Amino acid sequence: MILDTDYITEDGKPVIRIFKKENGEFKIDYDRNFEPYIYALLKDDSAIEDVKKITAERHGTTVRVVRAEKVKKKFLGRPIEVWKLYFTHPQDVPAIRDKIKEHPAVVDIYEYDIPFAKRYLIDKGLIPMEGDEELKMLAFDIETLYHEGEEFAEGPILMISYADEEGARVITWKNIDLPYVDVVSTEKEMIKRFLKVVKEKDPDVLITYNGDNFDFAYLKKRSEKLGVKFILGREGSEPKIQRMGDRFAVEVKGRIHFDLYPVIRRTINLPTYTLEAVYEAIFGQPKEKVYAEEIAQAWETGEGLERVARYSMEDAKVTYELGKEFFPMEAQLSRLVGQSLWDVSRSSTGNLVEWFLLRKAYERNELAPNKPDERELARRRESYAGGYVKEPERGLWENIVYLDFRSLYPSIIITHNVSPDTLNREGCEEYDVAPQVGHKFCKDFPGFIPSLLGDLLEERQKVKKKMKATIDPIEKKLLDYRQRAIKILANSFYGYYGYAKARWYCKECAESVTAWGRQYIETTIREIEEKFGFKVLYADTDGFFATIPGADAETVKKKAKEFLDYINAKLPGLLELEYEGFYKRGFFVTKKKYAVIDEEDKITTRGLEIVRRDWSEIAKETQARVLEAILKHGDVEEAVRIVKEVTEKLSKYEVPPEKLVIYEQITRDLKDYKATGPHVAVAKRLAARGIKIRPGTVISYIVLKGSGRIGDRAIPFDEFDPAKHKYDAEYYIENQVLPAVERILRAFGYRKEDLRYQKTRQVGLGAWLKPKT
Repeated sequence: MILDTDYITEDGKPVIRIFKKENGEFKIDYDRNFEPYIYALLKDDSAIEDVKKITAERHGTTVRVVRAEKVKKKFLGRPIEVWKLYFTHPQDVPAIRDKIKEHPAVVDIYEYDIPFAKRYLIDKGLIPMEGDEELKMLAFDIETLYHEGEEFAEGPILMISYADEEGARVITWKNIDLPYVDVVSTEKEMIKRFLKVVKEKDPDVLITYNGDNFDFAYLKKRSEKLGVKFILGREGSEPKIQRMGDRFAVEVKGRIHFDLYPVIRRTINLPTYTLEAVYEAIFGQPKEKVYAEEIAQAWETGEGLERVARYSMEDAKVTYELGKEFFPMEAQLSRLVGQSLWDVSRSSTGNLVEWFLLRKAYERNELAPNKPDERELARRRESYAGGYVKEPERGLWENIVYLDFRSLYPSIIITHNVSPDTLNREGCEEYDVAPQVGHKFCKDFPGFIPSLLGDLLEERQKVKKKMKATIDPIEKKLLDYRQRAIKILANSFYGYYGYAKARWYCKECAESVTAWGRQYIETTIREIEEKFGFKVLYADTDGFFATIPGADAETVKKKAKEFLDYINAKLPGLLELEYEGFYKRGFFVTKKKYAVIDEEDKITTRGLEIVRRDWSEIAKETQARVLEAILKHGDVEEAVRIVKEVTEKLSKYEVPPEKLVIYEQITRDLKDYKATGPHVAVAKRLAARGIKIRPGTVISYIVLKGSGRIGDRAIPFDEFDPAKHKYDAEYYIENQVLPAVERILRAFGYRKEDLRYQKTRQVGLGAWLKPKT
């Protein structure tokens, strides 16, 4: 299968490179005959003779149009005739571009900024990674000594750990005796060793968590100092530190640097993307806890090195796991969009759609619109949105069903043939009118995107069909991923329409789709209420929760499914409402905030869980415990009593201190946080330890009863000595526990003052509450 493509330049001529792995064998194919080009729409063909002579300079070398060829294409649903202008090197384009475009007979140019190595995949009709070649992967992580106040990588790498199917290990130059640890003499031999292992294992994939903006840059700066040639690429080249947004991204020629960060930060979303938090959100299991202080302690004390070496092998093992978890999925997106996994991996969904349309545009001979110039980019102001939102019936309800539309937006885009090339077409004989903004979309001819989406959804339904009939759980999961990639892509079109950098950008389309969305959801809610006696408890954009007051659970389910048949028979085209599931109870705080429980006693919440970077078990637990009382036991009063007891136990120091440990990923040097807060004290505590914690790291501390502002005295959990150190109950009550439960109970008529008894050392200072939460 094709892994990736690039090109090198020999004597000013581009040579495309195709990295492959066929029959478990690596190989690099070359192509010296691919010519870069652009299209030019002229007012009159006679101007081509002028165009064919346009010239530009490039490092003293004269750049010229190598050849012209008039071709017929489709653009904006109307046939168009433009000239395909060829050149020698992709980099000549930018230099000759502006001049050609400046010619009076040139209406304008197109497809003049599509990267050569991608243009190649699209044009040559190649698809990265088809088949199921077993790819060998490898993850790694490093541990470093922070030297606050100095240039990047001023301190040394103490450990380099990695993991794969053959287990995990740790290479280090510190004094350690563990079966999985390799002790070398120096940071230098450590790194070289690490480089010998990789080249040894010859993995096709290198897995890391945020390796794009740290690990590779660190390994590079250290190897630069220690005079080590940081070679990892099958090519023999060092990693390439290409920059993207305000970030960077590393690429290893011949292999695939799969950085889990961009990917995971794309799939799910939750507060703090610490590898710790992330890991658990994906496996519903705890990862071995972090001890940034103990690690830094091991560096200076030398005591605890065994435990620390164990933490690194853990980090690598976990990382390889997250990688063996997300790579399959990403592989499918890559195959679907038609670009490298390296690219698809670090791409916004808006750009994912873009490369898909470009590939389709080629296959269907559709000219691609250009990207918006700088001023146009200004003109494309968002601020517009608006899905149907119904203020919830607060309180506790039972026998609830969740019903939602099947791919609401795509379905709308398809059935109403919504796209730029169908918008307000002159002399249109058949058209649908957008509910709001009243744009007219022609139906005399299927639109470019609508047609594409339509095929996509049909391909999804088809793969699902084979998935369910496939008995082998192996190919089943494969088809499963294929089916999910399509979902992810199709769900990205609505967005793409209003995406500023979009070639096929179209505000009218986005607005109309949103407008149709509201109408359908509104139409469906009227029916279920007037014709079926349902009570819609909550609704948002493409789905709603409903019940039948006083009705049996079987009745509600049976009635809801009878409603589906009824309604789907009235909805136009692809618009369809589905039974998402059943819930015994659920309650709605307010729009976007709710909790429900299925017949498996599983609680799904929304807009209720944790918020910031500083959480604790005591908070996690108490909230969970509150949701259980209300939804499992169905007793709002047991929940309030639970908060009050936890409050009591905290004021009587009867709460175990390890449930009070606060974990926080620092975003700056502790030494430099606001004067108020525990950070400064912790910093000074660690500094006495001679420790310096690198921002981004996860700190573990406890707030104690001090002699100043509450929450201002805190120490790392390490130094917590029960006999000499007592925690600030007021801080855990007001800053942690209560804010993690105050909104939920407020929804049930309970004011803050009701969650803590009258005489409970109350300090009447709800100032400790999490700021602007």
